[PDB]
Amino acid sequence: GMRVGVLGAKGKVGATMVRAVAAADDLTLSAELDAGDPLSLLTDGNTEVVIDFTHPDVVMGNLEFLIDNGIHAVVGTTGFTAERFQQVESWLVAKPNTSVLIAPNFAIGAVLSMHFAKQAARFFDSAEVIELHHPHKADAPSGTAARTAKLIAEARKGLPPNPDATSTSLPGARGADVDGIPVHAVRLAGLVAHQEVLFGTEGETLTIRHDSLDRTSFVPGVLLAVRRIAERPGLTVGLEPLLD
Amino acid sequence: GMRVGVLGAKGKVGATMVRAVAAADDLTLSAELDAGDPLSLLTDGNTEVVIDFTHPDVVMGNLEFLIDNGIHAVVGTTGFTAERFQQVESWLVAKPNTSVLIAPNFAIGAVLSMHFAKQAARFFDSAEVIELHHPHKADAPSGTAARTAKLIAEARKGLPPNPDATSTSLPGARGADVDGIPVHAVRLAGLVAHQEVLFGTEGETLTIRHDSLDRTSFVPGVLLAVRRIAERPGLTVGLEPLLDL
Amino acid sequence: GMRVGVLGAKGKVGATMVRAVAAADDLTLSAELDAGDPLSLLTDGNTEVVIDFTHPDVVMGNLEFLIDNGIHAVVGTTGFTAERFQQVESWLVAKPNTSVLIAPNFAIGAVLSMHFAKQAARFFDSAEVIELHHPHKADAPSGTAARTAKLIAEARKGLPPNPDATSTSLPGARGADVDGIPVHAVRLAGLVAHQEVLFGTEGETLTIRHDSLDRTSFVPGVLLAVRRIAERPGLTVGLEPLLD
Amino acid sequence: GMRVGVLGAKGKVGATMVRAVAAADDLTLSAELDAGDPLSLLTDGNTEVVIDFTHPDVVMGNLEFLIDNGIHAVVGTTGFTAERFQQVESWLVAKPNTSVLIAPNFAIGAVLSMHFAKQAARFFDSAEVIELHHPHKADAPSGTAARTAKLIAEARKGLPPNPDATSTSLPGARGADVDGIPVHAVRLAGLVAHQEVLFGTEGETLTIRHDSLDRTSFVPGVLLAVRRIAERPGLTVGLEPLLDL
Ligand SMILES: NC(=O)c1ccc[n+]([C@@H]2O[C@H](COP(=O)([O-])OP(=O)(O)OC[C@H]3O[C@@H](n4cnc5c(N)ncnc54)[C@H](O)[C@@H]3O)[C@@H](O)[C@H]2O)c1
Ligand SMILES: NC(=O)c1ccc[n+]([C@@H]2O[C@H](COP(=O)([O-])OP(=O)(O)OC[C@H]3O[C@@H](n4cnc5c(N)ncnc54)[C@H](O)[C@@H]3O)[C@@H](O)[C@H]2O)c1
Repeated sequence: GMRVGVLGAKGKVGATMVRAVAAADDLTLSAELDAGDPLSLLTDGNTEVVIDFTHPDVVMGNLEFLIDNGIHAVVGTTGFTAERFQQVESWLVAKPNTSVLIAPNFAIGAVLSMHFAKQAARFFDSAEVIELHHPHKADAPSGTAARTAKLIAEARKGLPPNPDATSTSLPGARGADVDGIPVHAVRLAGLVAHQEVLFGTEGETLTIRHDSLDRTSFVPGVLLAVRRIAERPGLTVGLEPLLD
Repeated sequence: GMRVGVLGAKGKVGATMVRAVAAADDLTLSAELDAGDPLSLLTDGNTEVVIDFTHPDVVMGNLEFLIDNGIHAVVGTTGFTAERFQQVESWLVAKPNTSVLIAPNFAIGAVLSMHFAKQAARFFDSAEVIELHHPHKADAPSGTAARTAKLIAEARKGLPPNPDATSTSLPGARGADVDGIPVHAVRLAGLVAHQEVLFGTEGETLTIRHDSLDRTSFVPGVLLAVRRIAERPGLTVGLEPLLDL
Repeated sequence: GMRVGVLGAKGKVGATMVRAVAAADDLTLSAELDAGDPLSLLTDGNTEVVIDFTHPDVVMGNLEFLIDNGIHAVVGTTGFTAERFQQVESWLVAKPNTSVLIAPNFAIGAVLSMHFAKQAARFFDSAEVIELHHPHKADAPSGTAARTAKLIAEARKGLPPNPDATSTSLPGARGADVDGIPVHAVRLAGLVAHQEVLFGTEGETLTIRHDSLDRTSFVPGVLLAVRRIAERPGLTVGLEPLLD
Repeated sequence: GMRVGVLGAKGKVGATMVRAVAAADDLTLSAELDAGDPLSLLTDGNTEVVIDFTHPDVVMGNLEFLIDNGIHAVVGTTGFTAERFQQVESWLVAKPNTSVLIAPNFAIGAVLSMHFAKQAARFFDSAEVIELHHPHKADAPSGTAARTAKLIAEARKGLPPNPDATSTSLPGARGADVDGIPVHAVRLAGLVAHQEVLFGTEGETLTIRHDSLDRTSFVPGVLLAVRRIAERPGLTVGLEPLLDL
């Protein structure tokens, strides 16, 4: 059984992961840190892997310590840039046996969904994204939808644009344009989080739908990442490569 | 056994209805007119009901003749304004046994779907419409989606608006506003014509989806209208009242 | 504001309805009874309407008292037969101003869904039902699905059967037969309760889908019934007539 | 620029592929054979690739000739057993530059859908397949659904079975069992061919849906196979490996 530490243990996600690690028989909780706890608590407790959902301003310092001490890191904290990835990559040159996974989404369905979308995108004339959320959601479209449409568009570099004969419309009917890909945002009481990618070509359509029916649906992807992170030395960006 | 005439018999929809009337055992084709044929061909053939898919510039003159001679009319021709409806209603006062049905949708699935949407609308916090069509379609949103959202909005008079906390958006993300109801138009190769109405309230959602997989799916609604139109004297707007719901 | 009592106040549903009535500004909780409390508590507190989710063995006695004292009843308790409806009908002859609503389902979406299904059934060649539930569900198909298929079949009396050319099949592929209507039951981790009715005819299909994303989704139908029950004197069976 | 022959040129699928090859600018029709035409017509016309949709009783003899003369083969003909596959593999050892693709589905949407299903299968507690077809369909479940469920089951070797507390059921409610995966077959007028794979785990679900709205939707997959088959020497089973995923 692996020894797992949690950074950000009192936060919304951290406290959830503490409970998840305690429930899982194969993972033993080795340390549980929040703000102001020294990172040496992780080595004092023989931690092998850490789950980090902290804050963009502290995650770089934490990562330096972790990599330095041979502690694998599963990181959900956001605010990662190209420069930050570089820096992490450089720290790992010194520590070739250490694995760091930095991912913006740990829901397995969402991760598979994005990957399927990217793989299918080149074979169809048309692609559109539809996302549906509860009406308390502030941003339209969602981050996941906009990220998905950007991947689709990138996979479609050098294909013709979506065919569209629209010559009379009310404004807004055709959705938002995200790198040439229409994205539609439905806001409906009674929903949680849902996303459909639609692909079409004469004669056939393909749809990939992800439905998240509770806020904690990301937990198994984080546990999966903890159980597998050591299979890939160095930096992995996104959960997809651990899934393979 | 009914005697049925078709006006617009060489058009896309007219020629299709000619074939449909000929196939149906209980309906006899009595006349088949296109542009330049005199309307007296209808009475020379003892027409009881006419199916009219012509053009907004000729339908009012055809209707006057039909109503005047007691010939029931099933009309799919568009461009009908509130004033034109009022005018047809006024002609019928003189001819109280004549029936005229004017309808923008004859597909039974689409008609049912609109009627369900109107009935469900008062009972949910949220309503939205999604329509999906082949990418050769000129208008967004479609006439059917816009008409549906208008019915939903009318059924929701005096309820709060759709709840929406959206404070950051890219333009167009939330669709087009049709009388307070968002409408989203997907344009996708490989589709024909598709519409979903979504209703929601905390804890549950209800969805009504109509899929039309061929362009002639409207034919049974028109035949149904022809078979039933005489049951309702006067002007009927929309196919729903003849459905006997 | 109406004065509402709850019978079965300590039960799963009752305790939920107590909270719902207390939250609603227009409804004032007048009495809150469980097993062993005398029904005179309802009249002592000037109750106008009672919500009753008790048990089939006690609901008939409760109903007699309620009807006798001019207290409208919204009843979710099950185990109602033709004889029991008759008996209720006869008690109401004496009390023509009293309203009693007995309903097997208070989720508005489920009630509308069944009604739409019944109204559409005669216009299509084919009808099938698909229901999807979490895998902890004991019964397949669900009660709602089987009830829905029976209504569809009744609305289809005197039409031809569903066309089906199936001549080679694995057994079970075509679902369960409920009065000539195929019903399919999906059991999937991550679902709550979902039902689709599918109708088809050459050239077109119509689908009516109900999704319940939490166990308390019936609450607004019960509150709706409490707010409207007085609009119909006598016995109403099912929530549909109050919706109209 | 490739020279493409069609075997089975008068059949339903063969005649359709003849027209598709003629329309494509980069493929030249080199020969067009039906039953009773000698195979030497293929070599007399300098055929590089053949599309074969014939009949399980003739395809093995055709394949022998093709492989022997270095002609790549894209084969949609069914009735291929494990032993026949092994036999084709054995012929190709002698002809290491020849490529043969044998595939039960050429619709790109269907092929992708199966591949996604296989990739998602290990990561969810539950998997089920729903297929929907027009009511003239003879087999339930369809070959595609059964093949899909078999792939899912194989990807799930060594995981627990689908959780299911069902203790009371009407027969058939839970579908057909195909290697531990429930498959449900809907037969509905107005449909063509449709398949959904559903995966679930506490808190989330993932659905992959393929809709084919016409019977010729397989044509681009066959053309894609013809254009790429030479990239993979030897026997390829299924279209997926040529998709370059
Ligand atoms: N990738 C994903 O799937 C995903 C999903 C949700 C949230 N997030 C991200 O994860 C992060 C956490 O989200 P949250 O909602 O739980 O935030 P939160 O503010 O509720 O929790 C963060 C916790 O980290 C603690 N913390 C801060 N600095 C620390 C340090 N140096 N050492 C130990 N603990 C420290 C804080 O005291 C706090 O308790 C955010 O950056 C958010 O954007 C990612
Ligand atoms: N129609 C619907 O939508 C729907 C939905 C769920 C449950 N139900 C039905 O409603 C009933 C209640 O369900 P539950 O899960 O809350 O059951 P429960 O056993 O949790 O609650 C029943 C409560 O009623 C109380 N009770 C019994 N006799 C009483 C009396 N004479 N006076 C006052 N209280 C009394 C019990 O003490 C208990 O607390 C069941 O019959 C069930 O089948 C209906």
